[PDB]
Amino acid sequence: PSVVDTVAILKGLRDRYEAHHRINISDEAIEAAVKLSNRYVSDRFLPDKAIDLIDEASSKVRLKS
Amino acid sequence: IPTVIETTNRGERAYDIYSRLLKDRIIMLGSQIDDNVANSIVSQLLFLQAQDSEKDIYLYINSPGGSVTAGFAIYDTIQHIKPDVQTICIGMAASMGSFLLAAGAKGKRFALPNAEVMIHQPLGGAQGQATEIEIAANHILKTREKLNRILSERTGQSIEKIQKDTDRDNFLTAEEAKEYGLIDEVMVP
Amino acid sequence: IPTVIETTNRGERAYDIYSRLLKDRIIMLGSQIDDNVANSIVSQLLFLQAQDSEKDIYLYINSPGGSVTAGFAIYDTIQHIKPDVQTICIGMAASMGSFLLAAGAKGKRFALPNAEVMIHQPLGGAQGQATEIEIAANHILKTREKLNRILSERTGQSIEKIQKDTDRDNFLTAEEAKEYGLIDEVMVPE
Amino acid sequence: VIAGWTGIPLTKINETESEKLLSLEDTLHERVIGQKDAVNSISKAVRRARAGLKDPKRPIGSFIFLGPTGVGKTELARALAESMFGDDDAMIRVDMSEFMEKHAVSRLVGAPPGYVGHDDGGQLTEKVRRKPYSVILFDEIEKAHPDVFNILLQVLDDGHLTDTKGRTVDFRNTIIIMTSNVGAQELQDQRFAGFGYETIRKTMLKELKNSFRPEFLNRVDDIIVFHKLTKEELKEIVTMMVNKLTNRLSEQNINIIVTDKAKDK
Amino acid sequence: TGVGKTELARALAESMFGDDDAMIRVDMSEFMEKHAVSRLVGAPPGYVGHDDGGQLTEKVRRKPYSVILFDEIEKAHPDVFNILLQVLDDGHLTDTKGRTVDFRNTIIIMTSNVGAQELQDQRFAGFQDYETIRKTMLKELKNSFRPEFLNRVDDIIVFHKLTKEELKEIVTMMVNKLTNRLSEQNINIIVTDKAKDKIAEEGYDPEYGARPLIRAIQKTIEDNLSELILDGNQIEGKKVTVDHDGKEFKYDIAEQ
Amino acid sequence: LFDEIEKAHPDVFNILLQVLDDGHLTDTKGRTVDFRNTIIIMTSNVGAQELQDQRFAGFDY
Amino acid sequence: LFDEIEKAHPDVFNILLQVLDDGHLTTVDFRNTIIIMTSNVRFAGFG
Ligand SMILES: Nc1ncnc2c1ncn2[C@@H]1O[C@H](COP(=O)(O)OP(=O)(O)O)[C@@H](O)[C@H]1O
Ligand SMILES: [Mg+2]
Repeated sequence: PSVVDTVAILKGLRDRYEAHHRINISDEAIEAAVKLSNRYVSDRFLPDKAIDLIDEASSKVRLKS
Repeated sequence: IPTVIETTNRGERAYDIYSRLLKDRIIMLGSQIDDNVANSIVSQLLFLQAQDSEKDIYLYINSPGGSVTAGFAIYDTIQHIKPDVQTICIGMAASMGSFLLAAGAKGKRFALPNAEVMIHQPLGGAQGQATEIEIAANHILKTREKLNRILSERTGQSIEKIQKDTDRDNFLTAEEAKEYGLIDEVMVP
Repeated sequence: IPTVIETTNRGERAYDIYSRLLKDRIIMLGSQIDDNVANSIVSQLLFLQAQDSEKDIYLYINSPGGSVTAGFAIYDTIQHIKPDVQTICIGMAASMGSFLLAAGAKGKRFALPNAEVMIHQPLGGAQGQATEIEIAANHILKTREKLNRILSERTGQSIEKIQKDTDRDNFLTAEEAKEYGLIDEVMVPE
Repeated sequence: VIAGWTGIPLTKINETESEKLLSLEDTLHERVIGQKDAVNSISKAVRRARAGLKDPKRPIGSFIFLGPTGVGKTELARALAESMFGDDDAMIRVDMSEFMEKHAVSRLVGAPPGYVGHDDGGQLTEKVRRKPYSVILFDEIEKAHPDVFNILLQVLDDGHLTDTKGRTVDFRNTIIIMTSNVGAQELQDQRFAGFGYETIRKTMLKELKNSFRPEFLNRVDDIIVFHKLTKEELKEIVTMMVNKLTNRLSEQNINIIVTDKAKDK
Repeated sequence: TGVGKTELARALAESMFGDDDAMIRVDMSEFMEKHAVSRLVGAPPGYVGHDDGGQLTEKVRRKPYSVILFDEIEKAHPDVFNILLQVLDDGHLTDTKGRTVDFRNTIIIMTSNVGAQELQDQRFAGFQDYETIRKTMLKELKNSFRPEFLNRVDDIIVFHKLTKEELKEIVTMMVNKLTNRLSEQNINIIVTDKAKDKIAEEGYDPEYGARPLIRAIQKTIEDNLSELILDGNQIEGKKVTVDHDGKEFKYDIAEQ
Repeated sequence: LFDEIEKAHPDVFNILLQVLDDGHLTDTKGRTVDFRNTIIIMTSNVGAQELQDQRFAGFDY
Repeated sequence: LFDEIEKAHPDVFNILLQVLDDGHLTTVDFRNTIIIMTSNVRFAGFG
C-alpha cells in the first residue's frame, strides 16, 4: 500500500493498540511512523513495519510509566 | 643528451631534456636555422597551440641565424597562432635569430644580461648570366626590404635607421638592444 | 656508454650513467663548450631548478674551452636559477671552462688536488675589408673587456692585473688558483 | 525506536547536539592539524545531512582526498568516524591495493550464480546492510584497477548497490571517502621548468582528470587537495602527539614534560 | 555526462507507471566479467544457484509491461550484449530452466557516452555543428559495438550538450523541487531570479552537464540554511528569501 | 536452429559432433536420443566485423 | 611466526601494518602476541 493507505490503515488499527497498551496514539505519531519506516527501513514492507514501529514505541512508553 | 624518466600510475614517460622542456611549453632554437629546424619548430608551435590555445609559449634562442625563408616560416607561425610566444635570448641572436627574437609578443621579449644580439643585411649569392644575376639581386633586395619593413614595424624605429644600422655587422648588448627596441627588458637574476 | 638499471621501488627503468647522475643533481661538462653542449647544460640547469629550487647542483668541469657565447649562456643560467651550483674542477678547466669554474656559488667552487686551470684572452678571427676587420676587432676587444670585468668581480682582483695575466697563456695549479681566487678550496682526498 | 533500529540519528536536534555539530571543525582539528578546507567540507556535509537538507536519494557525501604521503587524509577519515560513532573501528575500510586486478571487484558485490562463494554476498554490501550509517574509506585508490570504480558510479548517483543475489543495499546514509596519494617525485615532475598553492592545486587537479573518467569525477560531491605540511604545522603535530602520550602516561601516574627544543628536534 | 540520458528514462518510467521505482534497471558496470551473464538468466543446471533462476527474467515475468534500463552499456564486457540480441529481435529470453520470458511489451533503453570524451580531447594541430558531432559519436558507437547489435536497435539518439538557457531552466526546476521538499519540513523557501542566475553562472562547467548545478545548489543554499537551522532553530515555521545583492547571497527571515 | 553460433564458446559445439555424424546424443541419464530425422540449421556472421573493419591502404561477391 | 616474509604475497604487509598500528583485526586482539617474521635475506671478475 501507498503512504496514505498505510496512514489510513494505522489510524483504523489505532483503537486496538490503544486498548492493548493503554496509551494514546497521536496522528503525528502515525505520520512519523509511516514516513520514517518508508524512508529508512528498506528490507521490510510498509504496513507491517509501520505497525511494528508503532507497537515498539507504545511498549517502550508504557513500560516507562 | 640526457634522458628524463617520469613515473605515473599509467606508465613510464621517457623524455629527453628538450622534450621535457617542451612539456612545459619551451621550444629551443639552438642551431642554424635551416629547413629541418624550421619545420620542427613550426610543428612544435602548432602542437603547443593545439594542446591549449590560451597559455603562453616560450621560445629560447641561441643561434647564429640561417635561412631567411626558414625564419620567415617561423615568424609566420608565431604571428598566426592565438597563444602568445615569449622569446628569451640566451647566448647569441644573430641575423635571423635577432629577427625571431624581436618577433615575440610585446612586453614579452627578454634577453639574459650578458647576451649578444647582432643585426645585419642578409647574405646571398648570384652566379651565371647577367639576367640571372639581375634576378637574384632583385630578389635579395626585395627580401632585405621586407625584413627592414618588418623590423621597423616591430621595433618602432624608422626604416632608414634600420637600413643604416644593418649595412655592417652591428653587435648590440642587452641594454643596447633594449634601447634599440629589439627586446623589451633584461631578465635580472 | 654503459647503462644502469638501478632505480628505487620498481627498479624497472634503466639509465645511462649521465642520466642517472642527473637524478643526483650531477652535471658533467667533459668536452668543448659549443652551442649543443651549452644548450644541453642550460636545459639540465632549468630541469634541476624545477625539480627542487633549494637543493644545490653539482657541476663537474673538464673542458679545454670553447665558444664565448655558449659559456656566457651557461653563466647567465647559473646566475639566474635560484639553487646554488657547485663547480668542481676535474682535470683541466681552461679558457671558457675556467670562466665557468669561477661562476659557481661563492664559497662553493672546488678543485681536485692535481688539477690544472688556464686563463687567457679570447681567440678569434677577422677577414675581409678594413672596416669589417675593425668591427670584428672592436667586438673581440669588448668581449675580452667584459670577460675581464666579470672575472674581476668574481675573484676580487684588479682588472689591470687580470689584463696583464691574460695576455699570454697562464697555467695555474690548484693551489695557485686558490691563491688567485678562481676557486675556494682544494678538495683534499679522504 | 527507528534510530535504535537503523543507528541513524533521526531524533530531534537538542541544544547539546546542536553545539556538538557546530563545533565539528574543532573536534576534527583536535586529531587533524592542518587541511582546513577538507575539514570544512566534511563538516558542512555532516551538518547538511543532520539538518534534513540532504537529497534523500543520494549519499551524505562523496569526497576524494588527494595529496602527498603522510598528510592526514586517512587520519581525517578516522577522525570523522570517531566523531560520528565514538570509535575508529566502526569505520568501513576498503584497501584498494588488493584490488589491482579487475576480477577482485567480486569481493565488493559477490560472485555470479554458479561460481564459488555465491552463497556469501559481497563483503561491502553485507557490511553496509548491517550498518547503514557508516563511513566508507577507499584507501589508495590509485593502486586499484581503473575499472573497479565503475561500480561506485551507481552508488554516488543513486545510493543503491545491488549484490549478485539481487538484494539492493542503500548507501544513502553513508559518507564515502577516497584517498589518493601523489609521491614526492610525482609532484616534483608537475612543476614548471624555465626562467622565472593555487598552481599546485590546479596542476594536481588536472593530473587527476587524466587518471579517472569524467563521469566518475562528475559524481563526486567535492574534490579536496591536501596541502603539504609546513613547519609550524609539524610543530603542532609534535605537540599534539606529546600531549596524548603525556595523558596516557599520567593515567599510569607518571609525570612527563617535553621542552620546546626537544619537540623541535 | 550530466545531459539527461538516465533522467529521461526515469521520467518515462514515472509517466508510464507513476513512480521512478517501477523501472527495471540493470547497471552494466557490474557486468565487466563475461561470467556475470549468469545474473540475467541464472546458473546452468548442476551448478550453485540454479534453482534461483534469472533475476532479470523473473522480474520481467512478474511485470511484462515495464521499462528496462541498461545504464552505461559501454562499461560491460563486449560479449555480454549477445544476450540482448534475441530480446531485440523476438522479444524472447530463455531462462536456464528452459522457460521463455516475453519482452514484447517492454521499452528497452540503453545509455552510453562512448566518443563523448573523444570530442573533448580531440585537438587539431593545424592552423562545429550537430551533424559532425553526431557523425563522429555514431562512428565511435559503431567501433565499440558489433554491427548486428546496432542493427536491431530501433533508434540511436544523440544527446546534445546543455546550453546556458537550458541550464537556467534546470536551475529553476531544481529550486522548485528543493522548495517543495522543504515545505514538508515546514520551511518556506523562495529564491529570486538574480540568485538563480548567479547559481547558474557560478555552477557553470560545460563538459560536466548539470551536476555542477547540483553541487552549486548544495554549496550556496543548503549549507547556509543548515547553519541557520542548527543555530538555535531560527527558520522553523518561517519564510526565507535568498537574494544576491551583487556580491554575496543574502538570507532573510520573515513570516508566511 | 542454432542462432549466432559464433556467439557461443568454441568448445560448446564439440557436443554437436556426434549429432552431425551419427545423429545420436546421449543425455546424462544414459539415454540416446536420435537426431536422424531432424534438420539442423546454424546461422552465423563470422567475418562481418573484420570486413567492415578492413580498410584498404592502396588506391564483388 | 611469519616464515619467509619475502615470497609471500605483498598483501601480507598490509595486514602486518594493520596489526602493528592498531592491534586488532576484523574483532581479534593482537596486544598479547609477539610477531616474529623470519627473513631469508656471483662475482663476474677475477676476484
Ligand atoms: N594535520 C595533522 N594533524 C594531526 N596528525 C597528522 C596530521 N598530518 C599527519 N598526521 C599524522 O601522520 C600520520 C599520517 O598517516 P596517514 O595520513 O594515514 O597516511 P596516508 O595519508 O598515506 O594514508 C597519521 O598517523 C597522523 O597521526
Ligand atoms: Mg548523476
